[PDB]
Amino acid sequence: VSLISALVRAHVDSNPAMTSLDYSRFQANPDDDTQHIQQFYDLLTGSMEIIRGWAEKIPGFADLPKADQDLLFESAFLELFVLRLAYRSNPVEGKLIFCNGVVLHRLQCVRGFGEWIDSIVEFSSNLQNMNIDISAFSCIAALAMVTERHGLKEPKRVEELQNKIVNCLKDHVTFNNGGLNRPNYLSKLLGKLPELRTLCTQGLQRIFYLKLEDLVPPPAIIDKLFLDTLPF
Ligand SMILES: *C1=CC(=O)[C@H](CCCCCCC(=O)O)[C@H]1/C=C/[C@@H](O)CCCCC
Ligand SMILES: [Cl-]
Ligand SMILES: [Mg+2]
Repeated sequence: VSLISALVRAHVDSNPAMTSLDYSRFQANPDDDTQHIQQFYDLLTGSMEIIRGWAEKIPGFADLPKADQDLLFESAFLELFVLRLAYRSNPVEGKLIFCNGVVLHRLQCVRGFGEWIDSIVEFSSNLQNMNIDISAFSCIAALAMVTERHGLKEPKRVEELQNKIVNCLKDHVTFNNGGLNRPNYLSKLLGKLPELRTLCTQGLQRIFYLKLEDLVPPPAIIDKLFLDTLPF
């Protein structure tokens, strides 16, 4: 199996299928609930598990020390939640498609996600305007996780894996352009990664707000990851 094939499989097998989406909760025009907050947390915790399975399907990832795996996964989690949500969704219709296949309107997400959902949809729109095929996306997603972080036990190995993925992506882009390079396109593509950082911080801000509001406290796994991430 080629590396890009393995990256595509990791992506496809960790995303809901277009042929089995769940519309049973969707409302194009719905009518503060503790319910919306709870669901917001459920969507984050359900997504953690699926992204963890995705990460374990990236060749080389399971070869890293357990601490390195945890560091990479935990540091990238919210970025990945946003990236994959934005790729899967239908921003023009205001349709968010979560990793379990549940389709919800933007207006349904507003009570749980606050403003952050609006930032997500905007980024989705910008991302989809770039016409990133499945193979290129699979590489980009991997690169949001397989990246330099401070305090890795095997940073050279992470860097080699990063470089292998970058080279897949490069060859893929060039091949799909009939053998000519697209170095500016590749730049714009990799430029989507720094933009995920802002979206991550906005997700942290939402959890911060909900924790302070204290109507529904975050569940232990979110609380722990949230608190451990804080510089204070
Ligand atoms: C995503 C972007 C962030 O702002 C956050 C890093 C936090 C900033 C730490 C200070 C910078 C430094 O000095 O190193 C990243 C969040 C990652 C997130 O997945 C952590 C777990 C989410 C909790 C639910
Ligand atoms: Cl996800
Ligand atoms: Mg403190």
